[PDB]
Amino acid sequence: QKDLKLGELLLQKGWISREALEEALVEQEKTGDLLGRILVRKGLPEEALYRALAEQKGLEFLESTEGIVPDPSAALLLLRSDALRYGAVPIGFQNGEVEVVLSDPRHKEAVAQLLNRPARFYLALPQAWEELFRRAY
Amino acid sequence: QKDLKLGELLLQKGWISREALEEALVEQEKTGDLLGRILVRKGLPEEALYRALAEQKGLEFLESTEGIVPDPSAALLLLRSDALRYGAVPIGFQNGEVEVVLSDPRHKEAVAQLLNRPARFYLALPQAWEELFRRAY
Amino acid sequence: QKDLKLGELLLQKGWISREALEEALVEQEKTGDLLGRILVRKGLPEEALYRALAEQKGLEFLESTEGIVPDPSAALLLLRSDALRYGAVPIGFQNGEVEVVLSDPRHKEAVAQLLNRPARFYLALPQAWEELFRRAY
Amino acid sequence: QKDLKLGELLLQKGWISREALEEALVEQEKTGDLLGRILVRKGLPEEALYRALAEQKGLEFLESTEGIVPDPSAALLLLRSDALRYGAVPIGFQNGEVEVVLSDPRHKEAVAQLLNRPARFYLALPQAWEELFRRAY
Amino acid sequence: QKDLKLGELLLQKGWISREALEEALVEQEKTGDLLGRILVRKGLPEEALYRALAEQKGLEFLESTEGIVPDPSAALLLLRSDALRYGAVPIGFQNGEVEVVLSDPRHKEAVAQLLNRPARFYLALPQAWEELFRRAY
Amino acid sequence: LPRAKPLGEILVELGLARPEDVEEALQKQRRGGGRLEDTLVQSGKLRPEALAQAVATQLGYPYVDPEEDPPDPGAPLLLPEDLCRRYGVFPHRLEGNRLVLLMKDPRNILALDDVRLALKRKGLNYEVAPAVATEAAITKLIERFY
Amino acid sequence: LPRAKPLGEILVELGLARPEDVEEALQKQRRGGGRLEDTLVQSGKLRPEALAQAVATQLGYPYVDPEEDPPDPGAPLLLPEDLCRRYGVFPHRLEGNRLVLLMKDPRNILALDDVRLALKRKGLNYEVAPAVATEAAITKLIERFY
Amino acid sequence: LPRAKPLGEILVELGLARPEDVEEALQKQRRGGGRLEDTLVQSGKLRPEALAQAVATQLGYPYVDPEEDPPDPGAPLLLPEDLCRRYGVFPHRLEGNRLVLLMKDPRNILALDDVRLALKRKGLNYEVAPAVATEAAITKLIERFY
Amino acid sequence: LPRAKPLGEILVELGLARPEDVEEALQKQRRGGGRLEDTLVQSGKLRPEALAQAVATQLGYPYVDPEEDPPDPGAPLLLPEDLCRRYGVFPHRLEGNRLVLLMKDPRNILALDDVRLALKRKGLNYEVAPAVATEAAITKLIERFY
Repeated sequence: QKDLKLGELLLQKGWISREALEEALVEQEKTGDLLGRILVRKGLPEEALYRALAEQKGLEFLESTEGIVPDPSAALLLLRSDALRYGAVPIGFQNGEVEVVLSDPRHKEAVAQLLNRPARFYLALPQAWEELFRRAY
Repeated sequence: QKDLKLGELLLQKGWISREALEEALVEQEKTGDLLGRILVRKGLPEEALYRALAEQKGLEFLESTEGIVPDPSAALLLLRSDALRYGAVPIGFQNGEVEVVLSDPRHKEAVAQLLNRPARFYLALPQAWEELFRRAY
Repeated sequence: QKDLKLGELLLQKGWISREALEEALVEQEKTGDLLGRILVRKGLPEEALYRALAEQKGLEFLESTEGIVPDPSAALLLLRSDALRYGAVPIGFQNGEVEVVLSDPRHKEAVAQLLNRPARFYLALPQAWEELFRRAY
Repeated sequence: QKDLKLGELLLQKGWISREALEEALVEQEKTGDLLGRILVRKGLPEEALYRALAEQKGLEFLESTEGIVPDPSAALLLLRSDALRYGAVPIGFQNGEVEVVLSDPRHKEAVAQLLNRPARFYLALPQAWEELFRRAY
Repeated sequence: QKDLKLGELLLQKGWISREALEEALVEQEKTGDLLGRILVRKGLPEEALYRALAEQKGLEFLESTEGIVPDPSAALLLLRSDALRYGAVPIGFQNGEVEVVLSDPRHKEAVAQLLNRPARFYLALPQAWEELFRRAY
Repeated sequence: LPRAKPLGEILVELGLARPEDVEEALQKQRRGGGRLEDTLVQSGKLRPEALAQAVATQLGYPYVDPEEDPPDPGAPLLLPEDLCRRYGVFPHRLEGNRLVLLMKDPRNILALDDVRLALKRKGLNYEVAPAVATEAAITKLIERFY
Repeated sequence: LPRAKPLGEILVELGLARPEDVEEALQKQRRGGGRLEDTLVQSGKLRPEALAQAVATQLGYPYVDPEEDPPDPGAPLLLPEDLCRRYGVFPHRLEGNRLVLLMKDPRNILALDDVRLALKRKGLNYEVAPAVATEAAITKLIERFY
Repeated sequence: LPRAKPLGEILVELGLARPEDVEEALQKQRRGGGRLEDTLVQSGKLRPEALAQAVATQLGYPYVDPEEDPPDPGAPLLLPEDLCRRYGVFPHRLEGNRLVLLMKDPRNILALDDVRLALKRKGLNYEVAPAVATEAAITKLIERFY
Repeated sequence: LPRAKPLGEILVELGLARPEDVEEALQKQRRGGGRLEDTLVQSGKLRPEALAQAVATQLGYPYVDPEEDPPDPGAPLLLPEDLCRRYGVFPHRLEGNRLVLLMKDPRNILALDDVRLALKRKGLNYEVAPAVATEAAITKLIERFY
């Protein structure tokens, strides 16, 4: 449950409206869905989403999946539909950590999925992750 | 209970009217409440007091609560309606030690609170906290 | 399960014939033995596999039976026939040390063998494994 | 436990007839006795053995008792017959190791002497041990 | 029990007759009294003893009780008879430093008496050391 | 750093300078002689940290925080403090010919040529990856490691 | 930088000293070579903190307590120990180029300039962001972080 | 020496390169005066795959990934970084007088000669116990230790 | 020194050589510039192990194996690494003004007199007791203990 507030930094950066923050936040807190993830589509542009998320969480922004190729084994720590809900895909293993290609770091319902490993967190536009979710499982 | 002469340091550092101290000290000596929270409003600004309270415990006084971001997760269970009255919140984890920011470290029962992580204690003003907490959660 | 596709590199590098890859790869999914090991002698000079392992897996690049010394203290840990299919001879022994030298650390059917104690992987040929087992097993 | 090939220095350094090694090696291999004491008298001079064991086990060859002076810390409690039959005395200290002079470091009943403390083992001839018998106690 | 052997250094520096050594060792086992204390009387000329002993333990080769004054509190710790077979009445009595001036730090059975706390050793002539009892108990 | 999205595109995405601000500031350079990214800080439209947001956004790079991303110990020799101050950079992970840059100065032409030549002078072939770094924090990474 | 109202009578308005005390001390420093901030202390007229506080009011640089005001360690490396002791100053938060300089009296322009230059030779172009403190606390802070 | 089976044509014979690439490499000979060997890789004409197998084929070498193979930390000092990176080489485990030198092309005799001399003037007795690997990965490995 | 018997000739007495090997190697050193102690094996006649055991024997001293015999650290610091390397020697037991010097060639007076001078600078007025070892073993001893 930690970042420099999902939604809030996006608001501070001029990426979202407060109202978008709150709609997206309510579903995050209420349904377990996600504020960053929901904010895009509710008024937030995507690179802008990711730019704040990168600063909110400490994420390394990524490219499409012709670059970001999933891990034959780690990818199954979060399946396509879990990855979609989560806003993430698990890739790799180094010094105990799995990389997480986020769309949104707060997954209230089950951020624990994927994080069956210690992890490093990454970030990018949903086009990339959408294909990656399908590639993952 | 005890510290490195709260009241003498307050007078020396230009923090209190001597009046604040003698009333507040006697009140501690006669009631058991503590000099720190007793001194403010007796001829002592909260800023002036908390700088002294921290100094005299080996703890540190923090910047305006406008900049002091509450721990994003702990705050979910220490919401505006809770946090405003205490005047306190633990913050992050400075690698090995959380900044437990209190409203008065002379109270050992205060340093006990919010102590869910290895810690050092820090201190910030309840009036300032009310504005932050009102804003934040 | 995962690596830089152990044994396919060999085709790219001219290390194996196309036919070696196609047969060994069918056998890989069909039998559980992995392409890396399966390819040897399918059109794959064994050394070339070690060039590929040294590259695709990163195992310490060691030598043939005229290089690597047999030692039953460890060789007796794994059956010669399965070990030859696995691709390794465990060699040497100190209370705190065993070396395991392996041609296919992808082997979905049995990759986890031998390195279950103060040991790590090194890289060398089946030529050596069979002779080193016969010389010490 | 590793060594630098007991028996090989004896031949390679011109210390033995190959016969000493082969007969002795076979007895180690077939009777279970240890190659060190087995080798001497098989075509191997006692001096020759100890110089090979010294190098092979990372140990040191000892000269007569003008050199191998017993250590009274134990030698005055030690029976003269222990100095003789194990061919051994625990001596002084270095780093944390205490020296064990031995009739044969491969002969673990003798290396056992001393080992309340870490040790480097040292080596000598039957006459060194009979002279040590005569002088130690 | 470590030393350069009283009786042997004594013979080496012309300090004793050989017979002093041999008989004193017998009395040293049969009565259990220190060899050295016994040697003086069996054929050792006083100083001759102490100089050998000081070599044996690496001790300061000292002057008399004019300067080396005993401790009567410490003296009464031991039966003077225990102290006499021991070979010294103690000087001082620190937890990690009893000052002792023994007539024979080599003699393994009487040397084991008195030191309820370990001693730091120094050594002079028997005239001094017997005077040490006259001056304390 | 390489050249890509033409600053106004991303300053707008980023909420750093609106299409209107990037035009006004650019008009300043009719005598100033600089680039959009320069004029924006000269004109007070952008903070240098805003330019940092732009240099990575331009290329699709990460928020390499100066206080979080490891300053690969050989990297400061590759891209010297002098270089670093000129372009608002700090070298990080080295990759053979390649270099990750903690960075401020967006697109430009000079930043490419000069960071590149200032790098070849000492080591590698630039082949760089600017990443967003707040300038105050960039300065600390530079000072702490060269 | 700092510029200032007279310490002289700000102390009077603050209820710290009489105009007689501040002028007397002002005439002392006129010949002594020290500052009014020192002569009020030396003469027993005012406590260093009283003057420090007054200086905050005098200049617009709030009273700050050095023991806790964050002495960002980089700042001590940026502004040397002797340079600190020399003026009764201590460097704190760094921002871009900006330096919070906690001073016994931030009116000490010599310090500000010598510091400006010293900091620049070590890393920053300055822009003091001054504050004032009891010199003893600053001194202790200098002892604490160098 | 070394002799055996010339790298240029074998890069091609392996099915990993064209005779046209040996010739363009040879064009570097015509435009520089080096050998085939050298130019096959230095001018970038024959495929790295061709070189991975061919260099290995010409004289008899292993091929290994430097990022993982035990890059003996003392060995990097055996060949100072510029005398290491310029030739695409990296010192791995030492074997007494011998060095496991990992190189982009252990048959590139010009680059190899500069390195060999460095591995005797700065290094061991050379007595190489060599291996082949791409220059990029080798360079990353070199940078990690110097 | 001591003057010594010829190495090859002591090898003859030991059954390790023919006088033919001694004189032929001797004629080689007369032109080669090395010593008989080197040419018995450099001329391809006598085993280097034989030579190693035999030189101290040639002087009346023992064979001491460098991988066994304790290189008492005072001794390699007594006689510096460069100086040891220079003669193919390695220091061992110390006593009074004494030093056991384990040499590939105990006859080598360059060591013993340059060693003398080194020992004297340290505080020992020399009294070296040459002992002989396999050159490779002392090479390793030299590599391992300064």
